[PDB]
Amino acid sequence: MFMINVLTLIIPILLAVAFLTLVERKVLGYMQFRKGPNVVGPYGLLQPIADAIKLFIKEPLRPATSSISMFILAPILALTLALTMWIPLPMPYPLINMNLGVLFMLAMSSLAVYSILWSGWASNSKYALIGALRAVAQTISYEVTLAIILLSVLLMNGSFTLSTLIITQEQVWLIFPAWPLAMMWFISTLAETNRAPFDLTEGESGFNVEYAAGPFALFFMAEYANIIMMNIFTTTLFLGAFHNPYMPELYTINFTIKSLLLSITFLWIRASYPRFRYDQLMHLLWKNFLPLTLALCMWHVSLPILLSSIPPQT
Amino acid sequence: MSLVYMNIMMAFTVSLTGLLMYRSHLMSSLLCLEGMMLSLFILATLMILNSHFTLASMMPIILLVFAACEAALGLSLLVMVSNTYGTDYVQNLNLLQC
Amino acid sequence: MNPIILIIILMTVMLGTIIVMISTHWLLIWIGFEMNMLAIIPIMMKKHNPRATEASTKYFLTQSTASMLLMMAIIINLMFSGQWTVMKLFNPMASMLMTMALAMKLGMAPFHFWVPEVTQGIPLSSGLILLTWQKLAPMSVLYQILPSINLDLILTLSILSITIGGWGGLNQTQLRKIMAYSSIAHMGWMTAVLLYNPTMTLLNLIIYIIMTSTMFTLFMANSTTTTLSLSHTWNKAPIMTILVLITLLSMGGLPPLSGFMPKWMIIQEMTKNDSIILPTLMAITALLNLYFYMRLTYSTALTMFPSTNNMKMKWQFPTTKRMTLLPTMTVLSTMLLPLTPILSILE
Amino acid sequence: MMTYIVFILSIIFVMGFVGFSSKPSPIYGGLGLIVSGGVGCGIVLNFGGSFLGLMVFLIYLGGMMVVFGYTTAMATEQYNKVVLGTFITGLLMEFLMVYYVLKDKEVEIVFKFNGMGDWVIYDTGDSGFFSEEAMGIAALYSYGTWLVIVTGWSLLIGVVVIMEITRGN
Amino acid sequence: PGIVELPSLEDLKVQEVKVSSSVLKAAAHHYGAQCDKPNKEFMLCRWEEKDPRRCLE
Amino acid sequence: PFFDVQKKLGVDLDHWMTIQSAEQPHRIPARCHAFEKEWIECAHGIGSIRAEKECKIEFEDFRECLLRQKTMKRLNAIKRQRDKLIKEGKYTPPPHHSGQEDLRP
Amino acid sequence: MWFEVLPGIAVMGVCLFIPGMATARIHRFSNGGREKRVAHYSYQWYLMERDRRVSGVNRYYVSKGLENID
Amino acid sequence: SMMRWNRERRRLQIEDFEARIALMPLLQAEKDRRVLQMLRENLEEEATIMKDVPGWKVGESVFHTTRWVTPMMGELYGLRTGEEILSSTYGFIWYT
Amino acid sequence: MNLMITLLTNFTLATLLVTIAFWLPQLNVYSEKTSPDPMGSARLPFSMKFFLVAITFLLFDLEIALLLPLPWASQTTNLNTMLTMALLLIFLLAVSLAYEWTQKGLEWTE
Amino acid sequence: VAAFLKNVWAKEPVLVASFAIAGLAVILPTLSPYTKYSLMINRATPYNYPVPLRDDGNMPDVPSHPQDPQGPSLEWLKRL
Ligand SMILES: CCCCCCCCCCCCCCCCCC(=O)OC[C@H](COP(=O)([O-])OCC[N+](C)(C)C)OC(=O)CCCCCCCCCCCCCCCCC
Ligand SMILES: CCCCCCCCCCCCCCCCCC(=O)OC[C@H](COP(=O)(O)OCCN)OC(=O)CCCCCCCCCCCCCCCCC
Ligand SMILES: CCCCCCCCCCCCCCCCCC(=O)OC[C@H](COP(=O)(O)OCCN)OC(=O)CCCCCCCCCCCCCCCCC
Ligand SMILES: CCCCCCCCCCCCCCCCCC(=O)OC[C@H](COP(=O)(O)OCCN)OC(=O)CCCCCCCCCCCCCCCCC
Ligand SMILES: CCCCCCCCCCCCCCCCCC(=O)OC[C@H](COP(=O)(O)OCCN)OC(=O)CCCCCCCCCCCCCCCCC
Ligand SMILES: CCCCCCCCCCCCCCCCCC(=O)OC[C@H](COP(=O)(O)OCCN)OC(=O)CCCCCCCCCCCCCCCCC
Ligand SMILES: CCCCCCCCCCC1=C(C)C(=O)C(OC)=C(OC)C1=O
Repeated sequence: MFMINVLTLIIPILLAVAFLTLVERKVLGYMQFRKGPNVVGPYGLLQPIADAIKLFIKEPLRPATSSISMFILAPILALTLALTMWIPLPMPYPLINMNLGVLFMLAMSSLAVYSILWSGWASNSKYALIGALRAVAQTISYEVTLAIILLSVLLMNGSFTLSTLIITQEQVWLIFPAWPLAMMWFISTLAETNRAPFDLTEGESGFNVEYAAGPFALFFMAEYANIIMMNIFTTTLFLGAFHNPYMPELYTINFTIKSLLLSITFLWIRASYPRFRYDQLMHLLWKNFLPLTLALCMWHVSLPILLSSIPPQT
Repeated sequence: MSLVYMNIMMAFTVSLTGLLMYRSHLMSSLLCLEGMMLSLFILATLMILNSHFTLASMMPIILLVFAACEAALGLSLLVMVSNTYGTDYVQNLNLLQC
Repeated sequence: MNPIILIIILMTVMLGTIIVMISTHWLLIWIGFEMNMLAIIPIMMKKHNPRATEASTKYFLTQSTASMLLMMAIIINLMFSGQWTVMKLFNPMASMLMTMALAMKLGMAPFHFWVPEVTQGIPLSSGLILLTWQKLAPMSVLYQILPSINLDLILTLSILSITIGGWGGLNQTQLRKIMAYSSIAHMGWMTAVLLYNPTMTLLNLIIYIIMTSTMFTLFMANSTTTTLSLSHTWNKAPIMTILVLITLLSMGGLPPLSGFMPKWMIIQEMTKNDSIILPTLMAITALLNLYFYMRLTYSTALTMFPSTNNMKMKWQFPTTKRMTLLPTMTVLSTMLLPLTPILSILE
Repeated sequence: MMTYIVFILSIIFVMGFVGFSSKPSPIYGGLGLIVSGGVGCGIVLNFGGSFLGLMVFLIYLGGMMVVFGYTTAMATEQYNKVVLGTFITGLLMEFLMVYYVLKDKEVEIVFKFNGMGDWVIYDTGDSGFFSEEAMGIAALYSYGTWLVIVTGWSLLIGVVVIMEITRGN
Repeated sequence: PGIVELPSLEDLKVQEVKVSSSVLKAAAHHYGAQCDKPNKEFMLCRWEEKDPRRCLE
Repeated sequence: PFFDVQKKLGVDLDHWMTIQSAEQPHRIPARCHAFEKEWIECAHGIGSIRAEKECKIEFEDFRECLLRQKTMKRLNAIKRQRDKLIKEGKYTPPPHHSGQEDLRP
Repeated sequence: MWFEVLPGIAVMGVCLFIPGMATARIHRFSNGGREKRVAHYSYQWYLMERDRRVSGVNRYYVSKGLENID
Repeated sequence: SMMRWNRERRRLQIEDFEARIALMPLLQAEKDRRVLQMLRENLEEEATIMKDVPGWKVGESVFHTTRWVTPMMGELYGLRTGEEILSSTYGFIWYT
Repeated sequence: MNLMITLLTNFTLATLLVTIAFWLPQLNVYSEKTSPDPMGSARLPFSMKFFLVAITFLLFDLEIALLLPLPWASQTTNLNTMLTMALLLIFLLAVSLAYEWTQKGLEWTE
Repeated sequence: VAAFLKNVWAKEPVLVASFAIAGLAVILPTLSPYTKYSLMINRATPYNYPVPLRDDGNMPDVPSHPQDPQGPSLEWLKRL
């Protein structure tokens, strides 16, 4: 019965990632004064299916790899981590209810740079390796503000428990006491997933260009699973919905609408801005987000003490 | 005593003898050094969690942090060696025989 | 280096050694050694040449291995004793691992193989820190765990250090390697009397630090790193030849000098414990140390090697180097033997 | 068999060390140390060290081995018998250890080790409404003042040290 | 050393409180109010004797 | 040189993590709190040389609490004899050691 | 016009609605019509194992009330 | 809003902790009778198993002290089934 | 236990999709390809700056590891000491960032 | 002291906000009247069992029952 619950988690993940590609092409279409796909299916609803079947019978690109083993391991690690980030998510009840789910997600997202690094070294292109090193340095840079912002928010929660974060936000959204943390958090999640305006793997080579159409599609769907997941996590973390315990589907509808709007906000940010130069988002992290993040971490340490608003441990 | 301590001590001795028998790379030496640290972390952790000695639960984190700073310093030394010879080969570090 | 950064880093070296000296918890012992190593690495890379990076790499690897063996000894002590007090150890395996780790930190033979390399690779001031200040923290830990140290191990390390530091310095012409093999022999002398009377261990450490600080200060004041450049000192500064003469005759332990003071006291404590063969063989082995000291005094003070012509330019310039405590350290390292019963202040 | 599970993880742990101690290449050795860190984390987690295991992931693996693999990928330009012989030597010594301590329920390499499953050494009570390990790590700010001072000072000095030695001036 | 002294299985027979934890938690404040005295006699005896065998009755 | 700065100045830098029987957060006892308290109160002040031979019983009880070597040896002996008698068929386990007894509370 | 993107958003929103609805109905099916017992702390697990022992059917969620006493 | 609600949450935490406190004597009495039940069963089966063994004191304490020692996990569940062992020794750790 | 089942299911589905993506188009018989990069064959030049930003990550990640028990440490009864040491750790992370600034460590990847 | 402040707020508003929020976090808990209640609430939270005292006969401040008047109260927490 638990295996049914695991499958009803992870097969809808793959379906939502499949149709997120359609939603991105359509929304980026209408924001660019054109249409998106509307020929292949009715309203383009068969475009992800057609594209999956196209990519899974395309010729293998057949690279000469420096390592065969890490070239196999990098998509496996990417998909495994992108599927295990979902299991503590309280929506309203997590699959795995763990006491330290926030730190679990921070750890499993910190492990996601090995897929980039191993795929960059497993290619024989030196320029692909340079791009992989830039992508890893970007991701580990923004993980610093992820961890410190996330700590500063959970100083209002009381624990690392993700389900407690719903109880924390029953009277007000947590974006009201922590909107500067929310906006630096949101741009840091935008820079974690290598999402525009932080997508330098498409700014003028990607780390995974030596993969065939199948494995590059697996990297791509792990990336969009990370995108939907971080939007759900940001929704749980700052926009926590009403939860009637006798009617859990009210919370499920509410966090689903908010997470969809936040994923469309990712789609709407990539339809609006040019890219950063690489040093410019390094400047954005180290010289702008990190001093404010340390200052607000001092503020959110000292603030529950000075107002007598320390959250409970349990 | 307990059976898991046998494996964690044997892991420390395996990472010891790897760290005490260099092949060519200094990076492989640093990896053996950090394997020694990791086995120390695991062994300290299993003792302190077993004994329910509460105040030493902050002890392995400390054992992590310093030693990882140590690892950082080691990486920096390797890079300086790599910025002299192009490789981190330990046979290039032989100028101090005379 | 920025002088502020130099001051903060040297205060951090001193802070690490003081944290080793004052702490009652083994984790803070390990932390003091980690802080000491981490802060002394930039002192060794002060001039930024490949020999300093090689020396700092070798120093890092040996001290890191000793720190891991130290933490394993600590963790086995926590196994077999359930506590953390910096005192005797409660397992002979943890005692052996801690004695090995401290022998690696001191560079006692057969873990001596980094000491003449690293001291050669680094400047004279950082070599002075490595051969004087870096002994204090492991000798403090050996001072506090001596109810658990194996006698056979500590005396094996002692005699192997004295013999290898005797034979190693006989083949050298570089002054820093001479001071390094002198270091190995003197650490053998300090650990040979540790389980018998550790006050004499502290006495030997203090007299050794004074004499080594005098010789490194003379080498810094004359800017000499080789034997053959030290032999140009009589034509540049004739008083420095007298000072290196009396200090090298002191370091060999010739009476009536003060460097005769420790080893004699060490023999004075090893014959009370019915060991006659061991301090006799130690004293006969120290004649090798005295032999290459006499080689340096023949090169520098008692003869006059030929100089060059450009020396005549250096006659027109006095030494502007801050020869810090050099008359004080020269007087203390030579004329202190009539005050030998002052050693009771170390009890 | 499932009562021995931590022991089983520890076997894999030792196997993982014979992965990188034999030193095939620093990148495969990095991978072996990553797998070793994951299974040693599982060993930690199965005694109740949830926070310490997530420190193994976030700080050892996701923090430090990232920098090891990152620095390693900037060296050892991309494309043995001693490695293979060392690996089979370590594996056969470890399986002889397993065979002895399972056939005898006791072994002595240096110390005497029981051969029962390591579930037997646990406590039979509850800790109430707290993890004891979580409260002992929370005591770093209330009881660990000197430890916080010396650790934060060593990290600040470590920043200064890396910036001094990586400059070359 | 010595032989451990355990009470018999007859000394451990008692009519159990066979209710679930929500029954106990829902009645918990009135249980602490009403059953104060034998509970605190038991827990004083339990922290003073440091032995459950001495605290059975 | 053990320059005892902590006792001189009266500060407490690291004595708190030193033993298991010290003041713990939320009064959490160690599993060998009583044995370690008895060994420390035995061996206090009399010096290590007398403490090795005069407090051997408390220290052996405390070490056998810490590592449980005699206890696990006894469990080895009982389980091995039980498995031998099951192999010989001269013993049968009771229902409460087979899981058919409807547990106590 | 712009509402042409709403079928894909509807499909993706149903696909995000499925996991939480599924785990809520599976938790109510597996735990006697109620929520899954959250045992983050060892006291909660102690109460839960006590419920499993006092139920008599080796199921923690089968609750026994005042009818189980005299 | 977080001030008012976290103060309410602290009061609710104190109410839960006092429910726990009011229940702890009953749970402690049941726990004592539980562990003495299990030790008496282990002692009786040790008595009926360890008869052939020469020089075996049944129920011999491995401690020199006569003080009560908290019963270890393998002392209680040593003679029982593997499912009861795993449920008592990794049940809370593996619980989701 | 349910966590290990879920990890095994996620890893097995990932390995199955990777096996399908590496072996479903291998069944075709397309054509053999002879096929004889911005840098041609020049060895990868080392960047000091990427290593410095990775080490700065590592050191700030250790300082983060120290900062992680604060939502538990706020529950203590020695709150003045706890608040002082929390502000001191975040201040030492800020001093590390300031020294990384002022010695031009955050330059050309600012 | 005022031209420099407007200068740095014109050039570097991120850093002015950073140092200002950090200064408030430093100085404001010492000026707050509610810092005392944080301590009082953390000591009012009963993690452990209230191990009772043996009645020697002369303890007028220790109650015999939870509903007795003497003992520590939490009226301040319910009211605030
Ligand atoms: C979670 C739900 C959503 C959250 C909100 C986010 C929605 C909006 C997103 C819009 C699209 C953004 C795309 C990427 C943008 C990247 C560029 C960018 O913005 O860079 C950040 C820019 C960078 O600025 P810059 O780089 O342009 O500025 C120049 C800087 N120098 C001089 C160094 C070159 O700003 C920041 O870094 C600010 C981050 C947020 C700060 C929040 C401060 C709150 C107020 C604090 C108090 C202030 C008063 C003082 C104290 C008073 C006390 C009483
Ligand atoms: C959680 C919800 C998830 C939902 C995911 C799916 C979203 C999109 C749903 C489908 C949208 C409509 C699909 C219509 C497909 C095209 C049908 C069609 O007209 O096909 C015509 C083609 C040729 O027809 P022919 O007879 O030759 O025409 C001449 C007539 N004189 O005939 C053919 O091509 C043959 C018939 C092909 C039919 C394909 C149907 C679509 C497959 C969809 C798969 C997913 C279904 C839903 C799964 C989840 C719910 C169970
Ligand atoms: C035993 C018998 C079966 C043997 C094995 C076959 C299995 C079933 C395969 C699907 C059905 C077979 C027929 C496939 C389509 C054939 C008809 C066709 O091509 O119709 C064309 C029609 C659109 O007309 P078009 O030519 O595009 O005109 C442009 C508009 N002016 O096209 C349409 O209207 C839409 C056609 C959609 C095709 C079907 C839907 C996609 C496939 C779904 C199942 C497989 C993938 C599942 C999900 C994968 C992961 C996302
Ligand atoms: C290259 C190799 C292959 C790469 C792809 C696959 C690996 C990478 C992706 C998967 C990562 C696995 C992570 C496993 C541990 C995660 C941490 C964890 O267990 O946290 C959850 C929870 C802690 O929370 P808490 O509620 O306190 O505990 C339960 C108490 N009621 O604790 C629990 O719930 C405890 C549950 C029991 C213990 C679980 C032990 C898991 C098995 C060992 C580690 C497996 C991974 C090894 C390899 C790592 C990556 C190389
Ligand atoms: C039980 C005992 C407990 C502990 C008691 C105390 C032990 C003290 C141990 C002393 C160790 C001294 C270590 C070396 C000094 C440290 C500072 C330093 O680095 O000084 C050298 C400094 C560098 O200047 P720089 O410009 O780099 O010189 C090279 C040329 N350009 O400047 C120079 O180069 C200037 C040249 C002269 C420097 C002389 C320094 C002598 C210091 C030692 C004095 C003797 C020991 C104290 C008295 C006995 C105590 C036991
Ligand atoms: C006391 C409370 C705790 C304080 C410590 C904790 C702070 C939390 C935030 C952490 C910040 C870490 C990094 C700080 C680095 C500061 C140095 C610096 O950045 O100097 C360079 C900068 C000019 O920038 P530049 O070098 O040109 O770089 C290119 C961008 N233009 O130069 C400048 O921009 C000048 C910066 C200094 C002036 C800032 C003034 C702000 C005043 C706010 C009101 C007072 C608040 C109370 C605190 C006292 C502040 C002095
Ligand atoms: C298990 C496989 C499920 C289906 C595959 C993922 C869903 C389809 C995505 C198709 C796709 C789109 C639209 C796409 O635009 C794109 O280019 C950026 C891809 O990467 C190569 C894609 O993979």
